[PDB]
Amino acid sequence: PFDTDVNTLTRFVMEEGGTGELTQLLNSLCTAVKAISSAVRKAGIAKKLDVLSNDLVMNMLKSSFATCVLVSEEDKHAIIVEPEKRGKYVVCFDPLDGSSNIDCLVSVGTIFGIYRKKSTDEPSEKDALQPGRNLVAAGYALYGSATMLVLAMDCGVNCFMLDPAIGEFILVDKDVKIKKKGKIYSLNEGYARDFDPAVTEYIQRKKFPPDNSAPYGARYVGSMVADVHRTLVYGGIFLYPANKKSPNGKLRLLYECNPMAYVMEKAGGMATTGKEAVLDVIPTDIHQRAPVILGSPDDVLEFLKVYEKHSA
Amino acid sequence: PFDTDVNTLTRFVMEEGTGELTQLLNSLCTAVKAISSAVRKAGIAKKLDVLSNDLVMNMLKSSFATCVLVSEEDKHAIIVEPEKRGKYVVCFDPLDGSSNIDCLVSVGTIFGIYRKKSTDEPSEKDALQPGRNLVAAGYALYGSATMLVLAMDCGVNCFMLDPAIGEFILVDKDVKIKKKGKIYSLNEGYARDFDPAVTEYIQRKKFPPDNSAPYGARYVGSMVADVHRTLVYGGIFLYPANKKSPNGKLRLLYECNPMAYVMEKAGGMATTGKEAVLDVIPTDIHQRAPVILGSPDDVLEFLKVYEKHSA
Amino acid sequence: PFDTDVNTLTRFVMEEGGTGELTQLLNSLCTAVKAISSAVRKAGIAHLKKLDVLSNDLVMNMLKSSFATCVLVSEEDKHAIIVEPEKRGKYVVCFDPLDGSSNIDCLVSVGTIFGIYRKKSTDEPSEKDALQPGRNLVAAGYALYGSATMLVLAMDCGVNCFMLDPAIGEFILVDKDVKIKKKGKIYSLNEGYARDFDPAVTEYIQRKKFPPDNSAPYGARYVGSMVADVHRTLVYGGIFLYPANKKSPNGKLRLLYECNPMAYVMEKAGGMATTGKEAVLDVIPTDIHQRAPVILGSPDDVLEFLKVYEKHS
Amino acid sequence: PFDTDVNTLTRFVMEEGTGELTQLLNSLCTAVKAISSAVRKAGIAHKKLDVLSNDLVMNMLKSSFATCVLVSEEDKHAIIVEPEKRGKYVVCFDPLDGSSNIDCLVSVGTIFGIYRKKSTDEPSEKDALQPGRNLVAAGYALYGSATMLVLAMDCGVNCFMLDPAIGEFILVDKDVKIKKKGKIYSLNEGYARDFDPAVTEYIQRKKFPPDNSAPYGARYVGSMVADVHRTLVYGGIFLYPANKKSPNGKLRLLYECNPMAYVMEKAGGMATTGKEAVLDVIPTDIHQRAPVILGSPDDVLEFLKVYEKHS
Ligand SMILES: [Cl-]
Ligand SMILES: [Cl-]
Ligand SMILES: [Zn+2]
Ligand SMILES: [Zn+2]
Ligand SMILES: [Zn+2]
Ligand SMILES: [Zn+2]
Ligand SMILES: [Zn+2]
Ligand SMILES: [Zn+2]
Repeated sequence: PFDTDVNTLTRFVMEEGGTGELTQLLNSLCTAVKAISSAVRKAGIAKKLDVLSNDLVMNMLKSSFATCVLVSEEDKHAIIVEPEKRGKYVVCFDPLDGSSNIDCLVSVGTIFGIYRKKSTDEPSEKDALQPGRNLVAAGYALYGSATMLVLAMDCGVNCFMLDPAIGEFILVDKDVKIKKKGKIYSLNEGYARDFDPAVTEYIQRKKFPPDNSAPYGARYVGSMVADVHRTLVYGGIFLYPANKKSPNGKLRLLYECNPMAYVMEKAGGMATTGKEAVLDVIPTDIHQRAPVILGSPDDVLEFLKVYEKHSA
Repeated sequence: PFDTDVNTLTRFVMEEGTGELTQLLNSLCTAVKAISSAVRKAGIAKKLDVLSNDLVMNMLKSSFATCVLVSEEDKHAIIVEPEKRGKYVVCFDPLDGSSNIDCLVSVGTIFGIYRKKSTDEPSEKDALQPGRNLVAAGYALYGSATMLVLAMDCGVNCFMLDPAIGEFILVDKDVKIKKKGKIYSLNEGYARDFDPAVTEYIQRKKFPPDNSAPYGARYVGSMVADVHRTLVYGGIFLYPANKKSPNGKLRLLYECNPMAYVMEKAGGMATTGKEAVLDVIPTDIHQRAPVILGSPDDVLEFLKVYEKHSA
Repeated sequence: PFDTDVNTLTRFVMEEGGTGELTQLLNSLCTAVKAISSAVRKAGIAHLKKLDVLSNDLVMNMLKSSFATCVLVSEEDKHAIIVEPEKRGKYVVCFDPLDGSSNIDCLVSVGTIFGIYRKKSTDEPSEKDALQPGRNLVAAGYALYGSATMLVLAMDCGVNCFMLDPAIGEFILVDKDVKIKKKGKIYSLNEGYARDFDPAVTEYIQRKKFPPDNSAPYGARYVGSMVADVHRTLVYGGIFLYPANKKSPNGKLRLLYECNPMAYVMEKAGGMATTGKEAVLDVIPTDIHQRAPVILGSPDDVLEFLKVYEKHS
Repeated sequence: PFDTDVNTLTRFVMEEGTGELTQLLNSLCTAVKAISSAVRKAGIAHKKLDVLSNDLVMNMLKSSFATCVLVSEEDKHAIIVEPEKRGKYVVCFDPLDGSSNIDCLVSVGTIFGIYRKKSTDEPSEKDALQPGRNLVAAGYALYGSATMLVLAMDCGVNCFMLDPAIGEFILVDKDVKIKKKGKIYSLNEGYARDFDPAVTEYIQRKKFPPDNSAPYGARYVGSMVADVHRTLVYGGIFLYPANKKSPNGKLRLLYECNPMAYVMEKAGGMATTGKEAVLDVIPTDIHQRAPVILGSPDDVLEFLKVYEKHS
């Protein structure tokens, strides 16, 4: 019949360990996710969604009593939590990534990164300018044909599916590991005119393998969360690289790149800018961009060997 | 057109003040949502009593907030292993009214929470505390909507389950029962076994001495439904003692005490006839207690009748 | 895993048989029921009469849009509603959109009751087409919005129960050719009105509490919402009473959209439904909102009430 | 508050005109809602999904009393409906297109094409071998971040979103028209080595425009329903063309190409094999393949101008 020992995201977080603030934080975040999932599922019947999602995530995070500094893709400055509701965590989030293409029922998502406040001073925007290497937890919610929450922590990557009947995230995939080498490459080839020669050579090798091996398949949803999730589940490589026109790439470091890089690394994958690990970049602005190449370690290493040969 | 500042049961509990009570009530809400879903699909999918009991026990142990668990479905108290233990003692009725589930009658989960008072290892004895010691108590009613009624020192608040997002939303703040109602509730089928005070009291409701209008009668046969109606519309609910059942039928720990606590926190009353239900010092985890509860003026009217048939 | 041959209310109605208008009608009605169920389940979060009005509007709009109806009688409307010629069909529908709604705030089960007739007359549709005895019913039943949502449907072939599956928004067949127990052990009425009871009611109730034959006294149940009390009577057996007295010589319940549909379900389940003088289904109405006394349920219990009733005048 | 005049798929079909088409589309919607639910819970529950979806669609269609011949992607031969349940329509369907990549939560879908039986003999597989031009109705259900049913008929294309709260398809987009020219191209560029020169040249013009205009963006989900739906909603072009290795393309004519081509044409778009309209191909086998280039009329015409210059 029905399962009596329901393995929820809450139970999982509680089992991992201090004070209990991380559980409070992730529980509040799950409330926001469920509400966003519901609004997305009814979108047609009901920039509106970006604003609503941002408000939901901000309100739920402030009310958790677990956070002090909140950085969102939708706000120019960091939001400082009032002392009454404050906690010890710094949260960087992307409330509804992929929303520009919502009308085609493409998967959209909420991306998040959690840091423990490291400084000995009052909370400020500066507390969010930490390299992704300092992440305590990071992940995303994918609003697709099912709602999934992927959570990475020091112990690894775990996937939780939203059960619509009981409104709970259930553990479905334990200690997820990416394949060593995949057979799919993912990037917007529409920008080929602006590509760096290393990118052009790398793609050419995927379509025309020198070694008689089978050409890779191509997939590009245009929604970061969907493209990263497919990379995690099936293996392969995802690229949003730098070029002469965009020397720092297009994607945002704090709430797009770093969380995805952390999930990748905790799954046994890689995430590079080409020059260094995405997680090693020390940000100087909360909205700064970063180039990103991530996925299966053998595929990223192959890209890096091509990248090196087009370097001084 | 959607609310951005969602007022959940979790937010409410957190605002009232380690954080163990919040963890406890959050785990309980998970069990409630799962029970609600199973009840809503019962025919498409007795066994529900067992499932509900297992769900509530597993969720409570996993909260890290409990040390002693007493259920209507278990002979002895369950002691939580040291790894998962916390400071609270929980008495619960996982699926009250389940014998009549097939008629789509409202069923419910009743619960009572105590902070461990003793200075020793947790035991069954920690559950033998008068209802007066309750930290929190309430019920989930699985009816036309799913409602969670929560009573604490600050009062009674009602939360409705939002099916779209699986969260309990605050719908009724600091709930107060009417001073006097116009409905009486008991199984009149047992009239042959009634104590004369009960017979006289019911006769006064049907044939008022003062020319006032006779009260209406309602009896669902599901304690949570009958108590909830009493709270919302006022009046009186009776499951009293008689010659055959000198201690009543309902169970003190996980039926009477939680309902009595909700009643008192709503400005109502809950008596055995001799004393407040909350004042009975239990000696067995499955002991019975007579119960008369509701609108204070209605219960006082019953007590005046009860006194004249005493001494 | 999952069931591949889903037995829906729609499939069931289609299998029973002409033109296909009855299926269209019951499909439209199910849409209204699902929307009412949802609104009831969220009542406190949303609402903050409202639900009576909404339910009535939903049922009216869905029925008109089915292309299966010509005359609609509702508890909520003074006169019958005549369907515009464009959307006209051959059925007459009497309904109670949200019976028990006065007590909605206590999460008591509420319900939608319905009765369907074929227009018998050779003239233009009018209110008069709804003034037909229950014996003429083609289909009748109710939706119960309780701990689960159930649709009970009676037709010439019998009574079938369908439960709403919330995951797929469809009514699934759960109970085939439902029959009430010959004799039950529960009686149901508002005993608060004892002062106004006719002696036959008083004596009957006394026999239930104080059995002459040493048998066990019956249990009492009274929800105060007709659909809940009738449904419990169907499922567990027993008797339900809303009888006539000196003050209300015609009873309290409404014949067209409360009594007749419930009486039809009862008779099709092997039970009984009487006014005391005749079968509820045999009353020829003269007004769309006329009242009728009703005693229904297990055939042995209703017969036992009638034996007491016969001894009086 | 709540909308009282609910505009459902059923109401819409009934308004367009025995009533067999309504019965057929209503049964199909039941199957779609059940597939949507199973997809939404896929991981919590468990090729299995392909089989389940196929069984659901077959059973619901047979039970509608509206069909006589059923062709599915999952069955080698056509299914002939038993005399008792027989109706006048022929249905070609793809029960769970894109299912090979289900685990990445990519949008999947059900594609369908409906024909009226034209022959005056006993029903057979041959009744399904009709050109897409003969379609009475066609469309798809997209199981994505929301569930949508896109329905094309002689009158045009209409989109219905599944309302999870009431389990009904609600009209959200009336008489849908594709943009004359889009700014997105969609194909698996991983197969570039096998491309015919006209495809290679066409793609090169999209990345390197001769006229100083902005290069097009690229999108390729790898699920036909998702890629076609994005093309309808935002405009542009979708290509699954013929090459030396696959002279007839990869996609199946009866239950993938023809339904998508009919939706495209009814939206003011185009759908070509390169030599003719997909809808004009006279099938000879139920599982035959067809090359397909579809979308915004100006974009498809621009591909055809390149195609014309080659052999
Ligand atoms: Cl591997
Ligand atoms: Cl029997
Ligand atoms: Zn973003
Ligand atoms: Zn109980
Ligand atoms: Zn009524
Ligand atoms: Zn007499
Ligand atoms: Zn396919
Ligand atoms: Zn050429």
